[PDB]
Amino acid sequence: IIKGTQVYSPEKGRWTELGALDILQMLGRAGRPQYDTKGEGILITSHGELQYYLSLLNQQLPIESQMVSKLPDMLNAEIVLGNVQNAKDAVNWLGYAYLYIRMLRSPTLYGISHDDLKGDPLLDQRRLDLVHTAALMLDKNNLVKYDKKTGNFQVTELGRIASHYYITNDTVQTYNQLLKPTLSEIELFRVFSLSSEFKNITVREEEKLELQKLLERVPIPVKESIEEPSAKINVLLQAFISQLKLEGFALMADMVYVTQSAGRLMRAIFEIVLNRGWAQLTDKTLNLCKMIDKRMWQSMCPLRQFRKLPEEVVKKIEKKNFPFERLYDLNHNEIGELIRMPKMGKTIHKYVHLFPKLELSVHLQPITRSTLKVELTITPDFQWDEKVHGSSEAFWILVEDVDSEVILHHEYFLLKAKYAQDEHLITFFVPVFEPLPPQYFIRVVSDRWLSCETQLPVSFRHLILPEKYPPPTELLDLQPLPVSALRNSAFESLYQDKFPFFNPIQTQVFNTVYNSDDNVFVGAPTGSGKTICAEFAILRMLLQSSEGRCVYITPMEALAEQVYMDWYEKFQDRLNKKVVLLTGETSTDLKLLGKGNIIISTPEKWDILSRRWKQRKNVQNINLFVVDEVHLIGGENGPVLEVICSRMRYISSQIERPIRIVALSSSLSNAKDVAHWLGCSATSTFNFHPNVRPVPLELHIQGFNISHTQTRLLSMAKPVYHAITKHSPKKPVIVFVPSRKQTRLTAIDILTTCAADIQRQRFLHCTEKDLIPYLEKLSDSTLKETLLNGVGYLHEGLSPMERRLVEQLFSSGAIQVVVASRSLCWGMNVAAHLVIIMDTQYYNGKIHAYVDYPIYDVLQMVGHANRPLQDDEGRCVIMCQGSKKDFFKKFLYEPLPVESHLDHCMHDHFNAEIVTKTIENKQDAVDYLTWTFLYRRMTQNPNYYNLQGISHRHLSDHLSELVEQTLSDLEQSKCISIEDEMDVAPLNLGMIAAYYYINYTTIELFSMSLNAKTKVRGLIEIISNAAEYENIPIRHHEDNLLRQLAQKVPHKLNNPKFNDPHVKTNLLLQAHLSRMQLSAELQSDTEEILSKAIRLIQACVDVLSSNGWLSPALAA
Amino acid sequence: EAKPKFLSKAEREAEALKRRQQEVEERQRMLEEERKKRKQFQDLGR
Amino acid sequence: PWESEFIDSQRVWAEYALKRQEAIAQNRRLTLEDLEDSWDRGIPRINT
Amino acid sequence: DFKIIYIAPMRSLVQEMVGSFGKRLATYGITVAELTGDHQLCKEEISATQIIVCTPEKWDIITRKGGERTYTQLVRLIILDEIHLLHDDRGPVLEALVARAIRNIEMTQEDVRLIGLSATLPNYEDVATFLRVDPAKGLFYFDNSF
Amino acid sequence: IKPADTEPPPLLVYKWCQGINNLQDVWETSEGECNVMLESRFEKMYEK
Amino acid sequence: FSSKTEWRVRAISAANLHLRTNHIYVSSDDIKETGYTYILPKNVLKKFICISDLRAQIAGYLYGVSPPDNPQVKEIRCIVMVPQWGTHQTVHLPGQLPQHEYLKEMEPLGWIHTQPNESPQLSPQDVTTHAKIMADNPSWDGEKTIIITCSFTPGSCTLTAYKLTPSGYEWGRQNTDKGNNPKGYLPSHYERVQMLLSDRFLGFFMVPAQSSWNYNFMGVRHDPNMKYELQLANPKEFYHEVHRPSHFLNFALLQEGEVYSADREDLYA
Repeated sequence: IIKGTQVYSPEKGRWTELGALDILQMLGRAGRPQYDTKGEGILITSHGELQYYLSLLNQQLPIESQMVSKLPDMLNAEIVLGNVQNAKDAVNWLGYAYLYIRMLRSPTLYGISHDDLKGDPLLDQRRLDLVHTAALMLDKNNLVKYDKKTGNFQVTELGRIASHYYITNDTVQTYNQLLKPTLSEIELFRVFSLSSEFKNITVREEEKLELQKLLERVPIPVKESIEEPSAKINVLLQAFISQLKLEGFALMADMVYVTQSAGRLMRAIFEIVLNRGWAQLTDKTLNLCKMIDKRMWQSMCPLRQFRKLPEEVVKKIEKKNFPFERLYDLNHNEIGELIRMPKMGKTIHKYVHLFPKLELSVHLQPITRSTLKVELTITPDFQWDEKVHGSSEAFWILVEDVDSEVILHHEYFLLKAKYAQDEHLITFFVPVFEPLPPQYFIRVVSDRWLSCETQLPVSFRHLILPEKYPPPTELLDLQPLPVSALRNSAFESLYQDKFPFFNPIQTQVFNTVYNSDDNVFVGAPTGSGKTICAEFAILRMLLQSSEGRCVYITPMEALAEQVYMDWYEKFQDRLNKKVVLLTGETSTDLKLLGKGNIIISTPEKWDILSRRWKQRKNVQNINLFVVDEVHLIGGENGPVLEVICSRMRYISSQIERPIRIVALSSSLSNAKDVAHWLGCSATSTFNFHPNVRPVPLELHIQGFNISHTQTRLLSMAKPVYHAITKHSPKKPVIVFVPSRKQTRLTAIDILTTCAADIQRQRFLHCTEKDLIPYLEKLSDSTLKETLLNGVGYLHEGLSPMERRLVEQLFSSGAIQVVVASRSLCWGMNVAAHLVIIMDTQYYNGKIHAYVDYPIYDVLQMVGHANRPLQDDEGRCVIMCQGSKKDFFKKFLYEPLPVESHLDHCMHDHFNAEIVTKTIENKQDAVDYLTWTFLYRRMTQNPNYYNLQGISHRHLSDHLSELVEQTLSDLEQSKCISIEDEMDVAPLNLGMIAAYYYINYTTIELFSMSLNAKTKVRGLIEIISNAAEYENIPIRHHEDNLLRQLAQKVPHKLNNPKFNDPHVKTNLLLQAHLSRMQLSAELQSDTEEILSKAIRLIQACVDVLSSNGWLSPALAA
Repeated sequence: EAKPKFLSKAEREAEALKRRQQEVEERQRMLEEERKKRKQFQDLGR
Repeated sequence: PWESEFIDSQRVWAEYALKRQEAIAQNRRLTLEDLEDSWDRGIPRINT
Repeated sequence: DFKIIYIAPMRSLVQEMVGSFGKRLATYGITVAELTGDHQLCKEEISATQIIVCTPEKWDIITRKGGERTYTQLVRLIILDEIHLLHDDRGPVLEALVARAIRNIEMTQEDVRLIGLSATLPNYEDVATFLRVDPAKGLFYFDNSF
Repeated sequence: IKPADTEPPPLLVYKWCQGINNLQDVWETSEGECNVMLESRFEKMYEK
Repeated sequence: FSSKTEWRVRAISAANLHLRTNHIYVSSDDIKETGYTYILPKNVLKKFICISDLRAQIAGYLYGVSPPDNPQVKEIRCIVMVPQWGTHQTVHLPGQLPQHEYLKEMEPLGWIHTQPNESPQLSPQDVTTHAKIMADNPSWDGEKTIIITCSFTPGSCTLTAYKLTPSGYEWGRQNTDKGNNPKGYLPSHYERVQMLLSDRFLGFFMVPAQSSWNYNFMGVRHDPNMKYELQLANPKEFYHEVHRPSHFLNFALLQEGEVYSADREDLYA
């Protein structure tokens, strides 16, 4: 018996009829299927409402679409998701709705005449009119940038917030008008109460008396009068959070409605306010989200968020009002007698240590005068418990100024339950403005928990900002240099048909590199042709005497291979000068250096030659030392580049004839320091700007505010195709992706999106007639599936067969998109019109975190958008997380600040200069350290290196602490010996560590971990524990197939943690020895292991040689 | 001067002790001159 | 004095601006009871 | 390798369908759960479970915020319980959900199976055309005698 | 162009004195800087 | 006070105190030209005006230094809010002066406090407060320590810094009459000193560490001999949630509530 059919719906604010759903479900309970032969359902109604339920329960109430009510909101949800882009795709989406089929079948009921269905039978003009009307509602309320010219939609961040939190377009227009940075907590409840979700909430007089009894008791004041509805919604939200007992049924129903809307509405206010960066209002709004959710005010005890406590002991805690942080320092006895509840004390202690509490530490480093790098280590100081915290605890890291009114950097921080009790490194970059602030504040607040906030003042008292760097050297508009400005006919005969005139960088740089003999720094963006400035230096060196010797250092081995392929065709075929490329064998590199005139190298291949430069005469009398990309001095494998250039300057200071250094680089900010470190003049330092490039770069950066990274990485897949269609429809594209497995997925997602549109095979500019000789060579069948539709892809796991053939298909213009991995940014003999950089982060599984790309990788990726003759421009769309967006808006348009990281990677080169007897005492250790880039950067950016001043005392004592720390690390490793506490000498272990180029801690582990009875079963554990393997990659999905490898290989592992690099190299060494099948990405790392394996085993041979043990030496 | 000399850790911390003794001596000197300024300000109204 | 007239006109029409936006918040009109302390004050007078 | 969405209109119907499908699919080890909580809790519950029982609004707010995007190639069956909610004021949520799923079927070309359970009401052939139900094989209309 | 409706001529004088005074280093004369106040009447304006 | 809804209209009024911060006036008269000059930065002045009350006086201890090679000017670099409560005519600051390692590099330059309305003279309660702080703390030099008064004029703020003359320190030290007109109180007890504003540098704030600064609602919890540590933080507003805990904490708990509530399913949450 359904008595009444009248429910008070607060969303209509009135007594409305029962729904179709509730009536059909209530009348499905008539008649039980076990006992009853016949149900009986009485439905007591008003008589005017009798025909509705008779039509409902007797198959006669038609199901009609209500979508015109909420059509702008659903259209905004399709605009935000990228499902619709223009009005044509929105009309296409509206054709899938129930409204379209109901408008087709019943035009009269939906405002369509039969005249209009006869003039529009598929009903496309009515869907255009509905889409245009809903889009006018969307751009009037600033949800969508909608031009009536092309019909295109652009999503606004208010659009994303209204779609993500379901608030109507009028509500975000209210929050766009009403949210100011200066809103108090009083005005915030008012801005909430003016939501259009509560447009039907009226204040009836029958409850006004009760509302007054709330308005004298709610703690946030209400500016309105109580007979205005916004005051009712205000005091109902505050009476909810206060847990005031209400009495009117209409008033309790309105309260339940406004709070179940208030969750999403306050979260949408919080996201609007957080996105615009207002720090006081984002503190207020995030607190009010957590106060609506937890149903308590934030001055109440945080132990009410644990619902398992008795409320009497919680009100005893709030009665004895001390701060909540006092409860941390007490014992479980001391808590219980402070509350006078000694029975409850252990439980209060358990729940106060279950309360989320992060301990923050900041390591700030001034990058430029404008930017700091804050490395915030977050330490969970609370016991995790799955019943209260769950799978994850979400936090917001808000970095704000001294006034705490502008958020300089907000980011989401997931503290996952696997990774409690360990430090999280969160590296970000905050801007610093010209009235230098005394602090920034890092508030790490909980996204869910009230009164869970750790503030940390990043104080700028002793912050020495770097000097505002000198302006870059301008492109003087030289008349462009004909090749006849070079001298020798054989020298022009390798530049005749390539280009008639050099690019303006080469015109300005030519007279100093070719027609002078100074050390030259050329800081020009990637794509300016600085390798032709290297070639100018080489032609000068071959003019001075033909048996000269260039040495060309590139920091990446694939760059060395590419320039070897260039210069073997250029200098050996046409000038008959021997170009050799060095490989990792010291026995043949001395021969290649003695026989070659152009000695290509990596820093670690030239380091092992130049370490004994007193012995090797062929290291000494080189006539020219070109160092391409010295801006990679601020990255990994970058200290070795710094040490070999500092050594090549120190040798040049000693050998009767200067080694002319030509340092090529990306455009640097601090290029006076690289010039002063490499002896370049102020007139020979050509540090240009990133805007100076021969093809101008148009760099767009798209922020994706998705903190989860597979979600961001899949949300980027359609904007990749939309960036291809917007920026380069008929021109080559490279899409750089974070991993080996992401490139196949993105090469398929570009194709499913281009086949979603009718332009299938739009990326194949040739025919399939022409692809079969190139498709029949490949092994990857899905590469043929994607290449036949015009999108190739590239990663490490492909063969150089497949890699060179995809690069040849892409260079010819046969295909249009190549989806390349992030590690192939250096090794690509191809350049596109558009470079999309999808998601500039990658999963470092050693620390279980998504570390950002180093900016040198992103700069090389950007420099792949460089087609010199074919293209007027070069576009690069960097899709990145919005947390990383301003970090790229700094470091890609303004030139690059490079800082040496030698102070952390010091002990190898100190050991090597000790065995050379270059460093014979600690005074010569400081004197050797003065030759580095580290000394030149400690005086221009001191606080990067934990300095406190640029004075001679600060610099001398920091260098002396650096050397007496590294030589303590080498003497404690027994690699060197320190007599009189001043004079160092090489021991045996140091000679072994600097002979075969091994890290000092590896042989510290070797001579401590090899006994006289070790054997090949344990020796692979010794060699796999070498610190030359800590940079093996742990990616995601690397753990369990290694666990599958832990059950097979001929030696078992005691305590194998598959987060370790070392047990991975142990398993991969054993799998190479058992010649097992491997996954392609794991043999990709096995070839990384076995390159350094043989020198480690020779180091084992030599340490057991010196220790006098026959059997372990023969085992090695 | 220009070339940074090596200073031993005992010598570095002896220089740091002598430095912190110097500035605690000038803090003491500034505090007793603050007492002098205070007595001067006090007896010009008494 | 004119200097007094201009600083009181500045600060009193500032007070009128804040009173006007808080009376538009309360949906009413600015009465004579607010703006009674501002009365013979302002260079356009509050009288006006 | 699969996820099944069960979209039921009311939340207590969802909380009892969780118990019913957790009892019936217990012998399969299939985890049935209800989409509730904040968006991180919802993407964790999607990643952990197979039968995801939810309201149309909760599944729609997850698809708007994007917390199912990693598992929509794993969603192979959505079951729209009480699809005569198309007539309700909660109708646009179901129309947005089904237009989004059918549009992803026509664009991404991974087929999801849509099972609309309804009450016997008219315009059922238009809900059939709305669900891309072929009226021969897929449409079943049992009147109130059944 | 004066008289503006919002300022009386003594408010014009005050705003002009405060506008002179608030120019950038307007009273700095060390580098040889010189302010010059011209006042004139556009002689026979209405007649010509 | 009225204490039931006086704080509600006062709270509302104090919610608009950011409109006072672009209309700031500095009283540039009676300034003796031979003393120090004080540069109060506009960011801590803006924050100090916003966290104040129009009626009850708040106060913050000023700390600052002098710029390099200009010892006759004093850049205020810090306002230390301490646990205080204030009437409309005085501020009851605790006996303990602010001690912290960030205030060791700076010297105490006196204190700032808000006034409800503009007086052409320094308050006698202010000169007694300043002289008691001076008599109990020898780090307060009477030449360099001031009282900035931020008086709330209509729609604006008028700032006037005052210094104690050696007559004024002696009188305010010996004074016990806490009224508005005590005996022996002359306008020779203070001299207006030059104070000016700045966009060129930024100051900061120090709040108490364990508690917060406003004890005007927690008035029984405030002792003059109370002890507090400091904290490099930004201060909360006067009517912030943590400052009036009896307005948020004295609620009866929900005991047999929500039993005759409304059935509404949170469909989205």
